Amino acid sequence: IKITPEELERIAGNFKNAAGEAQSQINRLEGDINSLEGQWAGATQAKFRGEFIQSKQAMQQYIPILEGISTDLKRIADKFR
Amino acid sequence: KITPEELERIAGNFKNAAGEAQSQINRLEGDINSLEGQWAGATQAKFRGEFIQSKQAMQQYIPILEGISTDLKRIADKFR
Repeated sequence: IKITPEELERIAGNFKNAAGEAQSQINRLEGDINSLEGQWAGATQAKFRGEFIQSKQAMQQYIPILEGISTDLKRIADKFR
Repeated sequence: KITPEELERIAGNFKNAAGEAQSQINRLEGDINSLEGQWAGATQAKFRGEFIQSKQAMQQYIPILEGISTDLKRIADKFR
């Protein structure tokens, strides 16, 4: 087949949606973490130990992946110029 | 060992990385959009390459992004 700018616009929209949904969940999780700061004392610490481990591992590994995306897209956008 | 404070700074960098990705897709989409008016008269040949490349880049990363959402969502759900 052959690709039109209209076709890419549709895919781009899906990309924005996928990226925005990720942003959404990051904000949701950071809010959760943030709300714990005031009460990070006794039983609270033990209760959320697992979630904290999971959160650290996921966020840490997803950072450079996100950075690879923006780097790739930047270079491609640069090309269009 | 892990505090909400350290998770906060990590989360901050994560927000930044995702935000920068969203910035670049906005850039690229703006470029695509601008091509539509002069498309019919343009010479597609020299655009084919970057079209194919940009299509691949987006298509391969969309499901990765969605997976990230679903994973973070499950984690944030444990918080309820």
